[PDB]
Amino acid sequence: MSLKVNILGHEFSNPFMNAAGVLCTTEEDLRRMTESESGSLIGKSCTLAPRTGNPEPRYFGLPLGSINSMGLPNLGVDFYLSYAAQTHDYSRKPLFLSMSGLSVEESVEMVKKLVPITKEKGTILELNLSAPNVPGKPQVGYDFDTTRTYLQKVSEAYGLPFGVKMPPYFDIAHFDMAAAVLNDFPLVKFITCVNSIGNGLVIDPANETVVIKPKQGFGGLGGKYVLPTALANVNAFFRRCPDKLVFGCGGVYSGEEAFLHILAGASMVQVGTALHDEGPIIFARLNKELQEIMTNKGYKTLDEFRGRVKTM
Amino acid sequence: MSLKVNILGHEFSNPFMNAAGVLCTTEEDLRRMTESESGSLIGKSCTLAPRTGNPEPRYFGLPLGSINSMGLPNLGVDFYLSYAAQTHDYSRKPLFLSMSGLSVEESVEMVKKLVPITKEKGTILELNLSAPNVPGKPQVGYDFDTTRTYLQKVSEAYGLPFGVKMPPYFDIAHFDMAAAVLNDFPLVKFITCVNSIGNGLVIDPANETVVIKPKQGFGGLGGKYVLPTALANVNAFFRRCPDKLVFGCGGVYSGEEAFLHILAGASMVQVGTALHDEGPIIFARLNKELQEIMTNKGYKTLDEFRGRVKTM
Ligand SMILES: Cc1cc2c(cc1C)N(C[C@H](O)[C@H](O)[C@H](O)COP(=O)(O)O)c1[nH]c(=O)[nH]c(=O)c1N2
Ligand SMILES: Cc1cc2c(cc1C)N(C[C@H](O)[C@H](O)[C@H](O)COP(=O)(O)O)c1[nH]c(=O)[nH]c(=O)c1N2
Ligand SMILES: O=S([O-])[O-]
Ligand SMILES: O=S([O-])[O-]
Repeated sequence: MSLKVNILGHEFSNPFMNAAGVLCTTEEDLRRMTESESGSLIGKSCTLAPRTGNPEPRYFGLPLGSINSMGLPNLGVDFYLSYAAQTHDYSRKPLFLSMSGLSVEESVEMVKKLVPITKEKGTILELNLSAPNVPGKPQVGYDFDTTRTYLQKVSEAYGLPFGVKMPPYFDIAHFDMAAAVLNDFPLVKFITCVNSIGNGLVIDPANETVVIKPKQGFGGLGGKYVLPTALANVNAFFRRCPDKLVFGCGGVYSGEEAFLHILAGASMVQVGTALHDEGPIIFARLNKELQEIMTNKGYKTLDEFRGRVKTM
Repeated sequence: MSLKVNILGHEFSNPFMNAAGVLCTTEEDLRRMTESESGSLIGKSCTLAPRTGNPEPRYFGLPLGSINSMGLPNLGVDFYLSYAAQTHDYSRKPLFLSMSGLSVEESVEMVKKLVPITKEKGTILELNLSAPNVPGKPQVGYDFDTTRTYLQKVSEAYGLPFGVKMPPYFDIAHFDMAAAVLNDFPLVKFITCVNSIGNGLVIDPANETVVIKPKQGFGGLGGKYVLPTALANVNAFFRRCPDKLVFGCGGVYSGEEAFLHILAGASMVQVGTALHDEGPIIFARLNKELQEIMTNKGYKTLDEFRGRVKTM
């Protein structure tokens, strides 16, 4: 039996990795992800210059998941590039970097710097089009003209296969419009579905006060809240973008949710809130739990069921 | 303490009503809602002609809520108008009707018929701009140009105060754009936030099959999934549309969630999934639970705390 995944030129030991933003900001974070049983890892969504992010408190664990407004705290693109070029052990697993410049001009500068490192080391780009916690910056993925500009300019500047992290969509017309843009860019080889459900609000009834400080308490939702939305997006793009891969992100706490993502079409499965809760030991648990499910169903590889969700 | 709400010159006994679509399609449904302890009730979102709706199965209760793709099954506008004009006991409580024409033309034809009944009986209109389960019909509320057209034509045709049922937004810019449209229409006196989180997907791991038949398993989510989104939408429009009321809908299972909606800015509080689960006896429970919280906090009226959520 095998959890192996063959995509983007690499053999991943298993389909699991961190969600961008969780256990991937510092060198120590990235070391712990590399030493984990995860099939891969992705660096914190970075900007050209360092950021310290939003004021505290900016993260609140919930019974059904999490709410956060981190604000893209990151050590700056030069740090992650240096990690990718010099520090990361590629013999253990492949590396993704998430880039989340706050303008197309910023993104172009950043991805240009990555080109030589991709060529030398094989580092993979995930362009973030869904940063919901940066004050005054709308989510790029909800504006299809802006999205087109970003994809055009990054395609020109980077010129190598890359992927995108998308915000969740909730309307069939939006799935259609998003896919129409994505399908115009052959260098976009994977779509990660989904980023946090943006701009939720949690209030503590006892003190009648919001639970996070930034943006009047408005923050991105993760965890159990997002699983159905995540599965829908994965499946919608799996079907609409047949010449691209889809990665699943949202609501994964166990092998069961991982199984559902893969059934829906996911090549790789990203873990955010649950990883934040449990630490990198979760990857060992997820591998065991997914294998358990496969044993019970008589599957020997992921290829036996990936994208084979049945409809009525 | 007092649970009363006083709006459009009507006294409501308490802020609770059904969410459109739940316990409100047939005469019997509406009877049970009228005989309940609810402060009000709303008719099923109707169309000019009757509809039988989407194929089965089209509803599935979930641990954390519900997924559905009902497809606007309704007895047609004439049925609901006749109910409003002849059958409903207004001495018990005020009545809302939800109207959900599939085109602006259809919507206009329907609201023209309501005019004399509103004048005679006080029946209140909620115009539905978020029907996520009609195959081939995008949610109007996610197209601000289309939304503007609907509000213009309905404002002109109806010429009386009315409300709108909005889809959930997940981006600050969308809150801004939605409010900009709504604020151009003075006859829009209330905004109901929110309809289902559209186009989620639930898969059964045992048979690897989606749980509802329509639209390859894609359906609207309600229940515990939607509470943070609902509260965010309520509060965003509470602040952005001071000339209007906001009604809360989403994730209400208890007096505690009701309290949070009102704290966020809600005038009326609608109950969907929980009512579907428990039946109209829920309204007796909700009144008691809200009364308990207000007593504990020393709030004599809802007006003492409506929209008074604290930020950091
Ligand atoms: C603390 C923290 C920080 C971030 C995030 C989340 C959390 C919890 N998320 C969103 C994340 O990648 C993921 O899409 C969501 O959390 C949904 O997955 P889960 O349901 O949490 O597994 C996120 N996404 C991204 O693309 N770049 C980032 O820098 C961050 N930052
Ligand atoms: C079976 C069923 C049927 C419908 C709905 C829901 C459900 C469960 N909903 C959405 C509903 O009004 C409400 O906005 C959501 O269910 C969110 O509230 P809850 O979290 O379920 O309380 C709905 N909304 C609407 O405006 N008109 C309708 O006809 C329907 N139909
Ligand atoms: O870092 S996240 O908050 O965009
Ligand atoms: O009736 S609901 O499915 O729009």
